[PDB]
Amino acid sequence: PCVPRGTLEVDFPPPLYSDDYLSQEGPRWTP
Amino acid sequence: NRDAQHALERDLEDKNSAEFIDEKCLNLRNTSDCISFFHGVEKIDGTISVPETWAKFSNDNIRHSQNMRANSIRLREEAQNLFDVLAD
Amino acid sequence: FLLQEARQRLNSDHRGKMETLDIDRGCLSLNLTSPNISLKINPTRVPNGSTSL
Amino acid sequence: FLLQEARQRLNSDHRGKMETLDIDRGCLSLNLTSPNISLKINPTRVPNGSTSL
Amino acid sequence: RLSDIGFWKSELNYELERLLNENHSLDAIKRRLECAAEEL
Amino acid sequence: NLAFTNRIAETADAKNKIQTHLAKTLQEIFQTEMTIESIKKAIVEKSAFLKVAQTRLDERTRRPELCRDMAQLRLVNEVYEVDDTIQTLQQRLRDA
Amino acid sequence: AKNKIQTHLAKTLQEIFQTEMTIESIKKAIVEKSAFLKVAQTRLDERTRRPNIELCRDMAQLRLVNEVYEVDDTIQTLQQRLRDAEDTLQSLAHTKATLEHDLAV
Amino acid sequence: WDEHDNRTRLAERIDTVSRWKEMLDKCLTDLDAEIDALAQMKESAEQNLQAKNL
Amino acid sequence: HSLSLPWRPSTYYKAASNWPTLDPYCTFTRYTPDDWYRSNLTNFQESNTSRHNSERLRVDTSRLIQDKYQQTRKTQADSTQNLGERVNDIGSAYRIDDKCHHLRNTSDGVSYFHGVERVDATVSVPE
Amino acid sequence: ANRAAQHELEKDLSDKQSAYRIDDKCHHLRNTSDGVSYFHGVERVDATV
Amino acid sequence: RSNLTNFQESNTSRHNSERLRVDTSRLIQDKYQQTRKTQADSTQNLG
Amino acid sequence: LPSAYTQRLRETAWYDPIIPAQYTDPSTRWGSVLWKDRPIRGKEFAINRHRFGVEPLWRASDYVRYLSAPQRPRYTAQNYRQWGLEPYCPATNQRPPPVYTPS
Amino acid sequence: RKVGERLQDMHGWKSELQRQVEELVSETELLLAQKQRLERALDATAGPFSIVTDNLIELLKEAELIRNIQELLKRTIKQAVSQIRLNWEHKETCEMDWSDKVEAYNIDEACCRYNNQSTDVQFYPHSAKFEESASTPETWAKFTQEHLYRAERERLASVNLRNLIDCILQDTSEDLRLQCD
Amino acid sequence: SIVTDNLQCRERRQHPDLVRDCVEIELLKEAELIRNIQELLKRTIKQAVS
Amino acid sequence: ASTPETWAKFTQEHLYRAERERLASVNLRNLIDCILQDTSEDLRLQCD
Amino acid sequence: EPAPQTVPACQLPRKLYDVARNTGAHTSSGLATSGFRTAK
Amino acid sequence: RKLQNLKLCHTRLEARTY
Amino acid sequence: LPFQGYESACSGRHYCLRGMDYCVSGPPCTERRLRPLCT
Repeated sequence: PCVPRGTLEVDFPPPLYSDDYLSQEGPRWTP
Repeated sequence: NRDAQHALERDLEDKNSAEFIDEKCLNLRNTSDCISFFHGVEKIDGTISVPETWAKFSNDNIRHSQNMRANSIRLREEAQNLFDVLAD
Repeated sequence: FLLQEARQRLNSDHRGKMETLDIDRGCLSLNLTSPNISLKINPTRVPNGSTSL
Repeated sequence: FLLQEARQRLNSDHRGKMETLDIDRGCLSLNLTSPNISLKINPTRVPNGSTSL
Repeated sequence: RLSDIGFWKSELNYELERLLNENHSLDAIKRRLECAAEEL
Repeated sequence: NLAFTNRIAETADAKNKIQTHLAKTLQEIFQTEMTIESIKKAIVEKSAFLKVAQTRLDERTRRPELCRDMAQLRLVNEVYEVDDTIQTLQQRLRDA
Repeated sequence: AKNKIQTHLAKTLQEIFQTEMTIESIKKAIVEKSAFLKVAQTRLDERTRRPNIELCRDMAQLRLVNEVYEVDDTIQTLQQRLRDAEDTLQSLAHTKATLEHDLAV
Repeated sequence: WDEHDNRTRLAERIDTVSRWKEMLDKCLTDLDAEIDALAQMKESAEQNLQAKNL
Repeated sequence: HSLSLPWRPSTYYKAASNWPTLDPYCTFTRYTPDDWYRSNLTNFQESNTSRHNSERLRVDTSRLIQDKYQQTRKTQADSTQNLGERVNDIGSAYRIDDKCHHLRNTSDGVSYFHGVERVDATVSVPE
Repeated sequence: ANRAAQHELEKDLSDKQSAYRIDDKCHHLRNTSDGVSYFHGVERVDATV
Repeated sequence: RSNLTNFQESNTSRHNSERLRVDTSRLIQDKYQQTRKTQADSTQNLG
Repeated sequence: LPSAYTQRLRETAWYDPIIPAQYTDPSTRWGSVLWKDRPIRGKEFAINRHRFGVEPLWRASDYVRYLSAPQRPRYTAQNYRQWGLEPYCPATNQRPPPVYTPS
Repeated sequence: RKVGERLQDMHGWKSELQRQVEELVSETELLLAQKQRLERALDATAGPFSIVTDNLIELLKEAELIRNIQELLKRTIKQAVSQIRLNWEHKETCEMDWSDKVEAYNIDEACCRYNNQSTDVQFYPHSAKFEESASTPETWAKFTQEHLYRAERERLASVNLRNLIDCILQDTSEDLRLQCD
Repeated sequence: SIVTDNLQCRERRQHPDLVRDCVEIELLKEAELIRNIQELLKRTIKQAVS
Repeated sequence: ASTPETWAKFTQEHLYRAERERLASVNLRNLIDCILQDTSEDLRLQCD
Repeated sequence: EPAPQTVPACQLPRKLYDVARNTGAHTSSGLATSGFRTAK
Repeated sequence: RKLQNLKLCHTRLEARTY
Repeated sequence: LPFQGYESACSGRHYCLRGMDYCVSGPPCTERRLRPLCT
């Protein structure tokens, strides 16, 4: 639309799932 | 480095004392106060610098301090390498 | 296994009820001089779901 | 002009009550196995205010 | 002319502060060297 | 002359009402600025809560003993609630 | 072996402290840039209400339109550098945790 | 027992200060509303002083 | 498009303020008293509505900030209480459990650790 | 005819003075004056004649 | 081996931090001077 | 604890993988409706429109400064009826200019 | 004749605006159905996890794959939710534009049915509001064209998301059955 | 409030006496100084709280 | 635990940070009294 | 059971407080006396 | 355990002096 | 095994999935296959 507002504390702290997918390892030994 | 810093400080003071003067001369439009006649300033010039020389003097100072910063950085990294070899 | 299935089904129903509450409260809060107010093409239509009481 | 001074005094008292209630809730929320739990220097002492009930 | 002298003044200020922090780091390295030399 | 004095009265009335509405709008502008500043401090303060929760969750992966104590569940839930609170405060900042 | 771990840890400490100072400076920079957009937009807004023939496309109009776009570009560059700074600080924190676990053993 | 009794003491103190705060908030809002009403009345009297000039 | 000498761009200004994807408006001479009355009425009503919107927003913001403050404080206190209560349960895991418990919000060393809540590498149950 | 030309002339000077007031306020509008604000979409609005 | 991997990771992270620091500072001042100059020219055209 | 979190405290696994419990968090889980009000001049910009009945304008005693008449708290001493003092506002040509009565 | 040609030019864009939202609704329904499929898929993968945890290299790998599959399905569910919200927003923007078009069409249609023999015409006073406007014909066309283009872009993004939905569901299901075998 | 009252009352000066004088300049500068000094005191109080 | 050098080290660190914040608070206390006098004198000059 | 160090040493800079002027950040959105600033 | 309770009461007394 | 995507085994298809983004690398997903051929 137009020029966005040049302020922080609106998009600076990112959403938690704004990061990538990392396929994690988890349990090494049997539970 | 301290000599270069002192040169930069002198340049800062002499820049401030001219910025204030010309800013005072800016707000002197007309019908003001302390306004007094000075004839004969048409032929008197007395200037010592040219704008190109004036800019290149400060560029000389900035690049000289950058050179000394590069020398200081090189001395710092060489000191770190000496520490790491002499520890072993 | 059966208890987990029943929990999943009740979970889906709870999502449904919460969404209906949100939509109906938002519909109730609308009045005149509201900025999302407009006409629509066939708002009296029945969608493909069309569940009775 | 008189009402503004009355409003100022009421506002100061309300601010005092607000942050007194905040520090009192923080004091109540403390219990055992907390990081702030330690020994103090003259905790029993009578303070300078000592404004009774 | 004011705009020009302000630009030059700001650049000079930045270079002065960089030289200052480099000098402080160099003095710290020298003091650490002297401590290591006196330790032996 | 009667028409002129009538029109002058109408214009003076309009100017007075405009000045009153302008003063009230200015006061409310100042109040909304204060509200926006408070929302900004709130978001900056919750960021620290998220940081301490995450740095508590990280260091407990070094246990040789590596247990699912429900303190870990508390920490995961704490991260989720703090993030959700930050999202609502950001939307509030948008609307303000 | 452990002395090198301690030295690397101390240097990581200095680097993460200075990275925190850098990202605080980046925040102070992007916060300050808002007022120039304030001034440009409130200059552009009040010049829309000039009288009939006086509504003229002066070169100040085009300059003030360019003002907003260049300030916006500066703000976007600063936001990208903020994200890069956060990523670098995160990597530094991970190296801190790894060196602390190494010094524990 | 004495720790639980101190629970009750701190809770009742909190309630007392809370209700002070609530009725002082009512007083402050009342003062604001009355200040607005009297300022409006003073404005109307002042604008009625203008109507004695014609 | 022609330049009428009484140029009237106000309606385009309002439409551009509301919907801002409008193109630049670029290139029967006098109003009625009813237009003057309606303009004054619309200006006053617009000011009243704009004031009421932000007055309505302020009270909800004032409630929401304190609600979030209390909720996050209670959650953080719950977490540190339970971690110290695990510390009491233990008394190498003890070392880092105490260092986790003695870690407030200001603290000494704190950093973002993104993606830490996803990993659950656990081999043992409390019982 | 002289009066009509003078009137068409004088009604231009009011517009000149109004633009002078607007641009004198806008020229003196530095950072932190008192009342700079944010007008969304004003960088593309152009009602020019 | 593992000590080597840890040391190289620490060195790479510190080098990235330092280069980002100096580039950040240069970027901040470049945008600062540019913004002040364009503000002065914009306030000159109005005059 | 809520029992939904104690399920993770077992060696076997019979729990919902979603960490926020469905029956505790007041937000709808994966809700796709978001009542957004775009700013149109002269109309009502309402926020938190998704909850209207169960959460009224006032729920506690807060000092919100400089508040106009139609948003005042429920029990406040004000002017129910006012002295007339202004029939026929001349600016808008309204013979009973609208007067707000409290409640 | 001029008012009639304006009526035809308005009717064309009005029909286009109707057709655009009728195309957007039918894509939103399929996106909702795929979200429901993801809902049933995330629910269906808890049973294998319970079976594997009851049985507890191959079992640890199956547990690995199960956890990764559920996290991926969760991220994909929120993907679908955000796309649905954007589709609804674009539909509502086109909706408000179409409502404005409808009432302007009705006004101009009533303006057409006027002649000298007709009654219900009056002497309205001259005013500047009769010659004021907020757009030109080119701007009035392009303001609508941008909305239509943005709506088509959003519909294409939604159909790409649905294809991604089907692909990721098929791969996750077949990978889980392969590891179970 | 004194300055605001003086500003509101001096607008009601009659038809040929609505003149920018020394008093108008001094009054506007006084209101500006009052507002600036209020904001400065507020920020200093915030610093003291921290 | 800690060597008596380290056991000293923790306490003089805490003492140093406490003294630094005491000095900062003293500076702020001086600053408020410095600015309030200028506040009052500016108000008096402008009212005159 | 050693402390593993989490901050640098007490080589922090001095905490000096500066008067919170407007500078370029805290500008209000409305001119406080603007109805009285008209042409006469 | 008595000392922990003593410390808890001590922090309660000092927390109300502010 | 921490990597950046999914890395399906029936068909080699790296699913990189950021916030509101996707990038599928492999055989194209043209239509839906009711009987998915394991290749």
